[PDB]
Amino acid sequence: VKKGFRAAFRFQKELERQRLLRCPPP
Amino acid sequence: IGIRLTLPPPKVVDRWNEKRAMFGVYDNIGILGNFEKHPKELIRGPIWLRGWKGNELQRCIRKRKMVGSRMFADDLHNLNKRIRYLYKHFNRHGKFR
Amino acid sequence: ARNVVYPLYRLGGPQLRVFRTNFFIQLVRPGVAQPEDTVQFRIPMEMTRVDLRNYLEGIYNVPVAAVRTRVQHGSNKRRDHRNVRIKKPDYKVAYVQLAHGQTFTFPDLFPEKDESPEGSAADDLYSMLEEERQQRQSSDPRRGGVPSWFGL
Amino acid sequence: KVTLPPHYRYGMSPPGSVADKRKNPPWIRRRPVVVEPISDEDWYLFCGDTVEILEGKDAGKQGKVVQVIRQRNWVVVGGLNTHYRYIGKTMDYRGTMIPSEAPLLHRQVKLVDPMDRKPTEIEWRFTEAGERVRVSTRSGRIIPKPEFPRADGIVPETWIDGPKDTSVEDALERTYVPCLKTLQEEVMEAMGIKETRKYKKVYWY
Amino acid sequence: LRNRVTDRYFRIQEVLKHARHFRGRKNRCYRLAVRTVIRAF
Amino acid sequence: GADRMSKWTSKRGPRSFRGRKGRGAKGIGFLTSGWRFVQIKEMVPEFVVPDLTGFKLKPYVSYLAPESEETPLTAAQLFSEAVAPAIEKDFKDGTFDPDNLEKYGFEPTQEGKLFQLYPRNFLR
Amino acid sequence: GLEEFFDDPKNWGQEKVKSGAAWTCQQLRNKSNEDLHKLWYVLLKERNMLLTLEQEAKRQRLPMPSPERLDKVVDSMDALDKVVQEREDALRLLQTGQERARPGAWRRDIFGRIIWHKFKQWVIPWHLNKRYNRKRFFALPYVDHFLRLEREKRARIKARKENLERKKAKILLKKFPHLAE
Amino acid sequence: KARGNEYQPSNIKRKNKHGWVRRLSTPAGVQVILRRMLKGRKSLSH
RNA sequence: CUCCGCAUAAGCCUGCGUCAGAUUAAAAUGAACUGACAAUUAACAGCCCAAUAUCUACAAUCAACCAACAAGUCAUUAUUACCCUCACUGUCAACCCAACACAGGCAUGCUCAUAAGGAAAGGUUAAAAAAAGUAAAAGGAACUCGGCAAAUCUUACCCCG
RNA sequence: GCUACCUAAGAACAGCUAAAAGAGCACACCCGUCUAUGUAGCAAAAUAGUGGGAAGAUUUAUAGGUAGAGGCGACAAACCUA
RNA sequence: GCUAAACCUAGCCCCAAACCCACUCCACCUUACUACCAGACAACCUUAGCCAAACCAUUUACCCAAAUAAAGUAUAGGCGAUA
Ligand SMILES: [K+]
Ligand SMILES: [K+]
Ligand SMILES: [K+]
Ligand SMILES: [K+]
Ligand SMILES: [K+]
Ligand SMILES: [Mg+2]
Ligand SMILES: [Mg+2]
Ligand SMILES: [Mg+2]
Ligand SMILES: [Mg+2]
Ligand SMILES: [Mg+2]
Ligand SMILES: [Mg+2]
Ligand SMILES: [Mg+2]
Ligand SMILES: [Mg+2]
Ligand SMILES: [Mg+2]
Ligand SMILES: [Mg+2]
Ligand SMILES: [Mg+2]
Ligand SMILES: [Mg+2]
Ligand SMILES: [Mg+2]
Ligand SMILES: [Mg+2]
Ligand SMILES: [Mg+2]
Ligand SMILES: [Mg+2]
Ligand SMILES: [Mg+2]
Ligand SMILES: [Mg+2]
Ligand SMILES: [Mg+2]
Ligand SMILES: [Mg+2]
Ligand SMILES: [Mg+2]
Repeated sequence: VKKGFRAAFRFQKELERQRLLRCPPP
Repeated sequence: IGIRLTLPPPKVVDRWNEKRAMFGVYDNIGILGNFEKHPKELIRGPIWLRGWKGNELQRCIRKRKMVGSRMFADDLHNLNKRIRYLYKHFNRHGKFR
Repeated sequence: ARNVVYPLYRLGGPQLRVFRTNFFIQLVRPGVAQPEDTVQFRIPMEMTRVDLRNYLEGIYNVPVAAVRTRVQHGSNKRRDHRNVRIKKPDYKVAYVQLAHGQTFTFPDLFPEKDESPEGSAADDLYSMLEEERQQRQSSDPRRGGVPSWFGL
Repeated sequence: KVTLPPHYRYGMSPPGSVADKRKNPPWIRRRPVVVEPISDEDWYLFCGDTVEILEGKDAGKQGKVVQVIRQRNWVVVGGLNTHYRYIGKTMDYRGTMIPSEAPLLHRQVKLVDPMDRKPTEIEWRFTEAGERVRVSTRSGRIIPKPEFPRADGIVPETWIDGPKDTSVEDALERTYVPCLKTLQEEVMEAMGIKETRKYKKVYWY
Repeated sequence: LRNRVTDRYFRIQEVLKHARHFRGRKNRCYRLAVRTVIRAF
Repeated sequence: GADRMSKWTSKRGPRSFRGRKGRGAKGIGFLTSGWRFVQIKEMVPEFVVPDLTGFKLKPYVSYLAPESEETPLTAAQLFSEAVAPAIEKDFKDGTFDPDNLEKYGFEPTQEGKLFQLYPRNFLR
Repeated sequence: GLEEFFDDPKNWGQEKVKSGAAWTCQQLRNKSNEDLHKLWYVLLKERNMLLTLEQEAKRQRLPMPSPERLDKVVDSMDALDKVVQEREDALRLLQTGQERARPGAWRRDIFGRIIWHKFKQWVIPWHLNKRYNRKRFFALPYVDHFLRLEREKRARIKARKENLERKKAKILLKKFPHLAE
Repeated sequence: KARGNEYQPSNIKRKNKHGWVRRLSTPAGVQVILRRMLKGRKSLSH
């Protein structure tokens, strides 16, 4: 495990965008 | 791969604990204390590093003459080898002469 | 005795005697066919056939005609999850033959009739399981998987 | 005997059981659970003792303590904080559903005063005879250690001596007379053995 | 103090997004795509 | 290709090795000329087994018994129980001297005894 | 006879066999040596019947009826051996004053480490023994460096052990901060 | 010819060449056992 | 088919015995892998000896003729001391050294062709090239650096040693 | 524990010819002449056939000895754990 | 959709402080871990070289009992390298 918070937070945002594309909301 | 999938636990820091609230106190013990004490005497750590600064070769040379008679045999042998390697690098290798 | 120092003997010295012996022997069932008079034991390594005779005659009042011993190797083949060999302890086997024509047959120490309990046993948890298991019935094929609980 | 790895995780099932072996094989290595250190003397919760649940699915309920696990500071109470699990299942039969209790930390329970059925805090003290006991802070009253059946299962009040069980009158009879002789010498005089030969001296080195 | 690159994933994705429409292994393997993305620009 | 991390035993080695190594059994004699073994009756441990007839004690003890505390026996505890009473009586009688210590039970030496205490020459 | 190696015929096949408690060391300090020498053989015969049953249960691939019986007898056999040895040790201190029944001495081995040498019984004095004089009880000066290296190895271990314990305690307050007191 | 079979086991030769008694026979063999004791070898000698 | 086989020594150390198996061999009966249980029993062999002095020219080879050199593996007496006796250990296997369940390496006795021990073909088709063999018209070294190889069963000479 | 040489005490060598043999034919056994095959193979030097020797300066099991500024060597600058 | 991916503990490092240092029984220098028999063998002795000198041949720093400073000074040295 690498220490840091900026990259993990930035990676969660890309996952959300990916999730929205796969399952777009009404 | 190579990046965590979850966020790490929050990094909670107490900016007003004893060590942070009282940092820097008694740094002017000499100016305001009639120079009875010197700020370097407030430094704690290795006895060969208190109030002193040098490069690795200077640090290694200083440690060997101050605590070298108390060092473990394996650690002392490695110290002597480190001093030999550093002596050659600093005095024989480099870009400038 | 084992794990003890033996007093050294010299010509004309006292007889060697052990008042409390820590030798512990276990009678075992033979794996292969043996004569009727023959009996089989598992004894410690330090024990001798001469001791087993005097040990049996004195403690158990059993006359023995002959005693034979062999050392059985324990496999050191088994390995653990760290690939380190596990040793099965080596043990000594003794074959004893009775003296006056007596015959010994290993008894059945686990009779099925005795093992079966005539007296009723009513474990609460087991009764709960058995009752419920019996009452519930398999799904009727004609029902087609429709929940049966509903009376409607 | 006992074979516990360095960081063995204690659980509801006892060590050495078939369930614990499957759960905790020799090879696994898990993060050690952190347990607040509590002196054996300070521990105040014992089996058979009523306790009130402060936090959980069913708070404010009082129940008897059936089991305690000191290694993890756990308290198990019957019929409270219980989930449901199918027991005795098979491939064809779904199984029987039963309520299974979940362990509670010593901070999620609170002892109750016998006089008033309310949660209270207790501090150890000593009586006149000197026997140590636990006393409630508010409305201080004695709270004796609830009697609990022994682990082995033997009930002294219902014991029947068998054919290989020595009697109380024969196991407490005193027959020893302090003397200056060893078992060897004292037994040879009773058995009747006589040995006139002497033991020649040896060298020790 | 030991420092390690924690965001190397984003550094290579800004190169591979320009190689998605390429053919072969130079559309997903950084080593190969970087040399063809640089030629495209 | 040898197993140097395995217990060395009489089962390993050539014929001369396997006959010279044992398993821990004490000897009961010596070898004479002709490889003839001579057994010594005094070297064989004799089992001193008592008569167990009419013996009250049994392998187990009933649970209906008190939980008496443990008081390990000490040398001082054994002196006061057995030796002290005889000394007190003679002290009151007025006839006590160190020379008679052997009469009280004291042993000046261990030689000339069948069961010596140090170095002990008997089995458990 | 050979009927004492097995349990009462009626008990064969039963899953439980009631048994009493194990002899305690204090209950045996009241019995005489002659009574303890008789009891040793009563427990010995009960131990052999339990070892014979334990082995036949494995042969038949079944569980032993009451395994605790064997544990109780073993505890009684050890307690009885503790009492007798206690009386002999106390009797040796009074007549001789020695704390050990077997002679010995503190000596340095060929490797330079302290060891307690237990003496053996011999027929000839030590200056005539061929095999005893080949053994060395003294270390030469080429051992001093290894003794220090082995001492420094133990110090490193003991230092990691002490620093680790301090760490656990410092990490044990982060989650339970009410332990400051 | 074909090589690789140089090891022809003999327990006598093995105990006489690298055995415990021969190690202690010389001061250099005692230092061998001391180095293996320092490193933590499970086997000090044959 | 029989390249052997049985046994001993050496080495190895439970390594195809029973039960069970989700493991395994090309093979979801077998098993050398896993778990449990069992097993090799001394008469063979190993493990020996009281002291001091003293004795010991004449091989072996069917050892008799005979003939040798390289000149050989076997022996006691005197005096003293010495009435208890069958312990301990090895004993299994399809096995060792070669990283392998390797066409290699491995002492001795018996068997000298077996009374023992084994199976070259997973099935099909029957192209090339390649490998190992058999037969071959007429000719018979014209091949080739060379009669290599194969077949056959042969003369003479030279150099070097 | 391979190999080179040595020490101690052992073992093996059919049959035929000549009967004298560091003699010949020729098994076991030792070696490895030529050819093909094999070349990450059965094999980190092998297989098949053909060959040299086979009562001697022979082959061989066991234990021991010589150790790197060295040893050993019927000198191939051989061999001393591929 | 598979194969996989992801984690936070185990403990470790550098200092400070403090000198350090065993045990149930039994076995263990002979073939260690081997109950039991006539012995007399005994320990000490300059490190060298790589390297640097652009080869090399004299020479070439290696804790040695107080941090600092005196001082890279006196001095040594194919009076070169360097010490
Ligand atoms: K430089
Ligand atoms: K094996
Ligand atoms: K091969
Ligand atoms: K056959
Ligand atoms: K140069
Ligand atoms: Mg035998
Ligand atoms: Mg014999
Ligand atoms: Mg056999
Ligand atoms: Mg086939
Ligand atoms: Mg085919
Ligand atoms: Mg073709
Ligand atoms: Mg033709
Ligand atoms: Mg031509
Ligand atoms: Mg021609
Ligand atoms: Mg032509
Ligand atoms: Mg030809
Ligand atoms: Mg010639
Ligand atoms: Mg060889
Ligand atoms: Mg010779
Ligand atoms: Mg011949
Ligand atoms: Mg010839
Ligand atoms: Mg010839
Ligand atoms: Mg030669
Ligand atoms: Mg030449
Ligand atoms: Mg040349
Ligand atoms: Mg130079």
